[PDB]
Amino acid sequence: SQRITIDPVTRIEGHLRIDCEIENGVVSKAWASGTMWRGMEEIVKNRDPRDAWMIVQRICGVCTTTHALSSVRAAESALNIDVPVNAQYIRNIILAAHTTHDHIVHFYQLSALDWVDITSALQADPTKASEMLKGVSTWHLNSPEEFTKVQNKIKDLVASGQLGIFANGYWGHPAMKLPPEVNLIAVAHYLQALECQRDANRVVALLGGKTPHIQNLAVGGVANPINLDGLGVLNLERLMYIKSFIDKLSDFVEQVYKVDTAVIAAFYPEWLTRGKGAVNYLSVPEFPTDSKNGSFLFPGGYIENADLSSYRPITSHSDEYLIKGIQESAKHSWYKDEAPQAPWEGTTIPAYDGWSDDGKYSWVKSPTFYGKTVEVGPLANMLVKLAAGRESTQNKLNEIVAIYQKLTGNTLEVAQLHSTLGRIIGRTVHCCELQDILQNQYSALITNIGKGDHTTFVKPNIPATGEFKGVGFLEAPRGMLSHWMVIKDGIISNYQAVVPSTWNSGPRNFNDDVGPYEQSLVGTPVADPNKPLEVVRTIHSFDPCMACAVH
Amino acid sequence: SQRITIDPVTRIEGHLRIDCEIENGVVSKAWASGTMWRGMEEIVKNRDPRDAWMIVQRICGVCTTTHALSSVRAAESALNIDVPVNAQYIRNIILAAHTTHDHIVHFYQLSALDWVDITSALQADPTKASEMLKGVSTWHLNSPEEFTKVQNKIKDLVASGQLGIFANGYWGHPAMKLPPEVNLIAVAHYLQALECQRDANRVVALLGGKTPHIQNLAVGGVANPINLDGLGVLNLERLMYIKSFIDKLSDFVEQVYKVDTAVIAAFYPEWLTRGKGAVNYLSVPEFPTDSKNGSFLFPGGYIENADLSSYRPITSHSDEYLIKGIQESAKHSWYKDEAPQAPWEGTTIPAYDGWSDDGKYSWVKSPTFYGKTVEVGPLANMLVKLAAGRESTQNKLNEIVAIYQKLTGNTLEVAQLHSTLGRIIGRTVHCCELQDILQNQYSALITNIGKGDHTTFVKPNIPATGEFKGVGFLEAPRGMLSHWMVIKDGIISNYQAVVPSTWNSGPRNFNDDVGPYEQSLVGTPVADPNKPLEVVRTIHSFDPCMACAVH
Amino acid sequence: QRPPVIWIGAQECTGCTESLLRATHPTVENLVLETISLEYHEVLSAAFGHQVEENKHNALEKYKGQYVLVVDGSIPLKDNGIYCMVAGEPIVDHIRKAAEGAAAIIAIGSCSAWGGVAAAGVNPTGAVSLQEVLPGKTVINIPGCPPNPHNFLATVAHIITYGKPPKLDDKNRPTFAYGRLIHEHCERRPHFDAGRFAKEFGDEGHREGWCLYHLGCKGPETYGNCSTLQFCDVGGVWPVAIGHPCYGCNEEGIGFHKGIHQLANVE
Amino acid sequence: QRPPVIWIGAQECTGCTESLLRATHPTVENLVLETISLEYHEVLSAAFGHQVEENKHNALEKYKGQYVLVVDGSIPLKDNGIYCMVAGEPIVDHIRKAAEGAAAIIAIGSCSAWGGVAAAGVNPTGAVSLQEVLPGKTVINIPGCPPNPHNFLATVAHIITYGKPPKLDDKNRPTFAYGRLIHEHCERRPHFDAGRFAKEFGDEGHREGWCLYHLGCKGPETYGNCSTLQFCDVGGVWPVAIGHPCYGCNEEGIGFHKGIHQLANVE
Ligand code: SF4
Ligand code: SF4
Ligand code: SF4
Ligand code: SF4
Ligand code: FCO
Ligand code: FCO
Ligand code: F3S
Ligand code: F3S
Ligand SMILES: [Mg+2]
Ligand SMILES: [Mg+2]
Ligand code: NI
Ligand code: NI
Repeated sequence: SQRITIDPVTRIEGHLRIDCEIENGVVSKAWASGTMWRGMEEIVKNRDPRDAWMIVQRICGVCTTTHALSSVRAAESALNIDVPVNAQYIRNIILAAHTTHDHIVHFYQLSALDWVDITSALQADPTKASEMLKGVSTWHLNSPEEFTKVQNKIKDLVASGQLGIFANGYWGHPAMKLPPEVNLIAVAHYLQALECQRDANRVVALLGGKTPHIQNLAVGGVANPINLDGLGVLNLERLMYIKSFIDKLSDFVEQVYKVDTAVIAAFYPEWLTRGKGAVNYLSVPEFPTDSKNGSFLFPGGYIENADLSSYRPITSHSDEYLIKGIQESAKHSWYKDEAPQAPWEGTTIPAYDGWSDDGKYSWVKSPTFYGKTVEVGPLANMLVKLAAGRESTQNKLNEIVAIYQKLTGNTLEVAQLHSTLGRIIGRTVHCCELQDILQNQYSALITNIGKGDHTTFVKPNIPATGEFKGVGFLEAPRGMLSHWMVIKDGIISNYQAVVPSTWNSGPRNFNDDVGPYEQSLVGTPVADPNKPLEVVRTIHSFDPCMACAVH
Repeated sequence: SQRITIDPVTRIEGHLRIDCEIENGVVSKAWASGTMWRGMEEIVKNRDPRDAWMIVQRICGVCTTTHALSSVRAAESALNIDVPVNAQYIRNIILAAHTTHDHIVHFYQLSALDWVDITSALQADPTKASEMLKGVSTWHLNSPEEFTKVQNKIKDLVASGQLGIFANGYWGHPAMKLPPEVNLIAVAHYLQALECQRDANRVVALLGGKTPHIQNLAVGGVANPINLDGLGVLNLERLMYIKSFIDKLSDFVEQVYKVDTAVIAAFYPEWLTRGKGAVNYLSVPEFPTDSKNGSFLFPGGYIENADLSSYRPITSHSDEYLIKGIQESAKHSWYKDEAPQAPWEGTTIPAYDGWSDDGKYSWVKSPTFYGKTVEVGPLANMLVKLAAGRESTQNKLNEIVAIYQKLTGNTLEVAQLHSTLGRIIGRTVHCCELQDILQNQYSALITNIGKGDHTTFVKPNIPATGEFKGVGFLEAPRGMLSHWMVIKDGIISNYQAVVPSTWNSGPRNFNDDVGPYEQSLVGTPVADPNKPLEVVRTIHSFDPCMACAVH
Repeated sequence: QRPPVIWIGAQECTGCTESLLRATHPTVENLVLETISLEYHEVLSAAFGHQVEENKHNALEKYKGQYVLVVDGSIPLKDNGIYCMVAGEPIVDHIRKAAEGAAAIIAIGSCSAWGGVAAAGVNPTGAVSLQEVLPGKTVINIPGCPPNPHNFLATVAHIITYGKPPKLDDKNRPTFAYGRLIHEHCERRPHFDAGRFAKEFGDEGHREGWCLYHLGCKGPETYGNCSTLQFCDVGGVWPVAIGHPCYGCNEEGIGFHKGIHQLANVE
Repeated sequence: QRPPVIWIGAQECTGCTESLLRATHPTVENLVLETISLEYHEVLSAAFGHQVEENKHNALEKYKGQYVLVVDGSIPLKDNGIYCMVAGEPIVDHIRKAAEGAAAIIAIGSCSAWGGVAAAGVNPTGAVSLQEVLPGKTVINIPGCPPNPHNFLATVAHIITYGKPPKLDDKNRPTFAYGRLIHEHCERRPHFDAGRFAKEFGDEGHREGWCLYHLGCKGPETYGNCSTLQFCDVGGVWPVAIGHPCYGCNEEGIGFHKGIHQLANVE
């Protein structure tokens, strides 16, 4: 029996502490704690509704774009503004390209080093490594020569004695199961992923004005001026440049990231039977394509007790059933008001009193949906799409399963997706489907401009009296995001963000029910309590973002 | 005998006609003809000496940069101006990076389809093609997967029925000797070459202000403002960016271009025994690194009757022996004045009278060196470096020979370099050695700026009376270039360019001696006189540039 | 099927073709494999001589009314066309023949757009523009020496995607690229306004990125997109940003006529 | 051996680290493998928890007097520093400890340079700048939200290659990046000078690329290189060029203080 603390958890965004009780070599109880707060909700209060997005985008630079888009959607909701369709195409391209960068970096830069042993890659035979991928991937950069070059980089770094950020990693740990060759393949793909993500961000930059932190939004649409014949504006040449980057993303996503995902499952199949965080899942529909903030390319919904057959679809960001269900509690958080609060009536009054196992232990609030704990993010979003019968999602999951089948002789059932690996799989499936979103929306934009529609912005009016409440939903890389704005006498009187990592990372709730991170850890085997790699494996699967969770 | 005409010769710069008499399937006599003239020498006359470089740069856009640099050197010569060493480093980087792009494009885009049969590539086994390169190259993009993708690109093009620039090629010609697999490898490399040359021109652009046609020179130095701490000028961030592209060139040059050159020689060894154009060779030293227009990184010289042991070194661009030896004749060219002319006294008086086998047949003049015909360009520059005992050149040639010997069991001797393949080899050696020039000169620049030297420009004075003469030499991608300027009463009173393809492509001279192109073709076997691929193979080895030859 | 293009070079230096090798959207490989079918281009053609001339004749027939004709270089009229002869005929005859069946006709570069450097000075060959030799035809002019290749490629793409040319100015130049004076969209305008001028290359003001008007900048009299689209897609690269004045290469009567250091007229 | 770097994040959003992932000269992979030894960075480190704090302590000792310390985010002083706690201790303490042995100290981003968004409004956590936490130390400020990553990387490179920081202004900002007002090197200055203003996004002037002053552009009161160096190295990409006014994110008292559409003071 013993108590461990993992502080800092690295290879996430932000500041997280994880505590675990270990009994008989298995985690029996866990605590998740966000250890930094800024008070972004209070910072944005009393300002013009139009200014909020530029401020609140700074909730997070990893999931840049997301809080900007949710904020303008929230003001647009309060104000009853229908966004021009060209502005929707542009917003959608940005969100899809951003999310591509985000998921690739998560799988490689943030998560791979939980599963991959770089020291072991030094023992690999590069020709055997390449030979292992024959008939498994068509990627053009899996040669023995590529792998030898990558192995020599690792050799040179080790030889210099300055391992820096690769130092004191979990090399030789008994939970490291990859052969030398597979470790080497992973490091080569880690480096290749950096090129792909850079291309995805060039898409974002050409529409956003830069990234991180785009600067092309407005309450009412976008700031991009569409004019095929204009000098210095969004013309056909600039659109062609955007397209040139969109086209560079697919091969890596399909032939490396998608395949790696199947492969890690094949080597670590025990991780399909652990890390279940919840039995309820929520996602919102995403990528609106009509003139009235609807006709989403991706579907949303709510799954209760893992029952896909009886899930509830969500087709509208104005769905009152979704809106009325959401509350947050601060019973076990460092805020004063503890009873569950609907976010339009939310407060964020700090009340730090130090850590207590049974009291307050986190700056993360505890969200519920009609009083239940819910997992959000790519596992939720994939399960909802499967529940909806979305053929694209089924088909993409089936490709990953076919690779897994070929390597293992076993198949993967939906029951096995409620797991650490299933979570990873939903993320990869989302990244793959996002490449068709990009092609679709680029084409829709070109076609619409050709019909003579260059409209991008409708100037809002904000009544100087009255109180108006708006909510902006967005399916972010880490799950359902919502910004809740109350306007009174022309200014923001309340602003509450309920962020996807709030749902997953939040501490025990008003009824002391356990959040997804904390639940997911129960039952984790921990071979060495001083080096709890297995705990970090499961926590990384949720893609924590603590600037997001706490704000 | 049979008479044939090849007009236009394609896959060159500019407008070239080649005629041949063929006796029993062997070329017995040939004629080279530049068929387009602009009169660039006259266009630039009667202007301020400072303006010449911007105008005469437009002699050619393939060898962009070269005429600009020679022109400023010529005005500097006339005025007795010593160029600041920072200006030399910058000119040097531009010329070396440009020439990298130029040579890569010549081997792949211009020349490879003489030797490579795309139809045959359709029959290749991509896996076998990849296996042929094990232990022959370490290039990372020689996988069967890369090769299959390329093969499918060819397949898709053929199946469209729109072959375009690949239509009516010499597919199945009896002089095509490569196996299917090697044809497929060459196509893959042709496409990869395009990425590498684009990176080379990014170097050129960041110093030149664009390319084609740089815009950063001046009589007196360069227009780049060196200030590590300045916004909007050549600061450390900009230098770092330059370096990032310099670093991207070497692997393709060494692992692809250098290797393909050896391999082509291995499959076509009879091409080591034909295409000798001359017995005399000339090159000028290049890449000055002192404050007095000297201390060149590459050596120059004159080889007479192929005797490397008795060659004459040229170490200065003010060498009187070099200067006084150069003349041009128009006896068989469409100009009025026919006796050999020193270029400071040159005329260019058009006198077109149509084609005559024994009379005038070209817009190219006939240059001589002390009355002899001379080949210039990479064969000349390699042979001079070998005569000088330059170890870098010796070693690089030995690397090519080692690959050739691995494939064939045979070595190459210097005698075999006086040939069509020797000329191609010389070009490749040059491209490889140029990568070290780039590293050397980037490091020299960073070091010099670090010592507190930010100087880049010496403002000239130009006497308003008097007549004075200058000559600017440059070792261009195609060979020794010289621009000859006479200034009288402050304006250009004569201007004569003697360009490398003028030496090589010029017609029979005042003594009816045959120039390099015409000489090189005697003995060429022609299997099909309707499709004289063998003639074009030899002509392309000289990298003709007719805008250059004629101006 | 891909839209066909026939490219004929007249008194060209090849810089306008070379511009395509710097392009990124599309790259030249994607241009020729995906975007268009380049039916004739002597710089890149596998075929030569009689074979490439047969290609041209076959394409001119097969694609009559459908191809874009592109010309670089000037057309020399002096002495009955003999200053540019291809396959034994004046280039002006090749161009007029090909123009007969063209769907659209583009003069890429200053030489074909207005005569350019080849028509400067005494004009040794009587070089003229493409529009001059095709009086009955609307020639789209894409000037510059050479233009940014996307000035061309996005013009072609507009024809392909939307079925007509881009909007043109009164010199038949695409407004997205030539619609504004360089000086009316130049980042050194604040310096001009303040009287902050480089006087010599390498002086203190030059080394601070000040305006290049007193070095002879022709931005005040040259239409183009050099300060915004710039060159080579690496960011920050155009002549003025590198430290050298605009020479006016886009603009008839400016580039190749005025000296580098001659002052521009300001409107 | 590569020069050591210790990066500590305080009240950061991670956007300042994420800028590195857009960098090209060097790329983040070349940064960490070739240019520096990144001895501590929580976002990329293999080690976590106890193991990573070991790495940090070892590195602070081993490289005493040699490492560059980099901080992103503001440092919250309210209530004894408990608004940012790492390994059970206030981040202000981690930062002051690491500062003791640093060869050079860099505040990357507006939050660490001057407090930024985290210190704005009522400043719920008493967030302050890195320089405020380290009164006896020279802190190099690289502001922006986030800066172009090369504003940072070329500062580090100057330290490495030439052995001293770049030249700095009176706010300790490198002059190569922050030496000039955006409006004193903005390509839309001609439009400003002529009274050619966008009045609402999507209007006719906006669609011609006119000046954004009347939309609230803060270029007249913001020092930076956003109009020249721009972002992402693709060419032509900064907020104004895309169609939106500068918000003043570089500049204390402007960004996160003034409304988007509030007008700037013009000098
Ligand atoms: S416009 Fe310039 S680059 Fe194009 S052909 Fe004429 S001289 Fe050459
Ligand atoms: S004169 Fe030239 S550098 Fe100066 S503002 Fe005008 S275009 Fe720009
Ligand atoms: S400066 Fe901006 S991008 Fe950097 S930590 Fe602060 S909010 Fe994030
Ligand atoms: S107000 Fe803004 S857009 Fe207008 S010139 Fe100044 S910095 Fe440029
Ligand atoms: N993705 C993301 Fe960030 C979190 N959690 C948001 O929203
Ligand atoms: N290289 C080149 Fe052009 C030729 N010939 C010049 O000089
Ligand atoms: S010389 Fe030409 S390339 Fe642009 S900067 Fe001036 S129009
Ligand atoms: S908002 Fe910031 S990124 Fe530059 S354009 Fe303005 S200083
Ligand atoms: Mg909240
Ligand atoms: Mg001449
Ligand atoms: Ni986030
Ligand atoms: Ni040339």
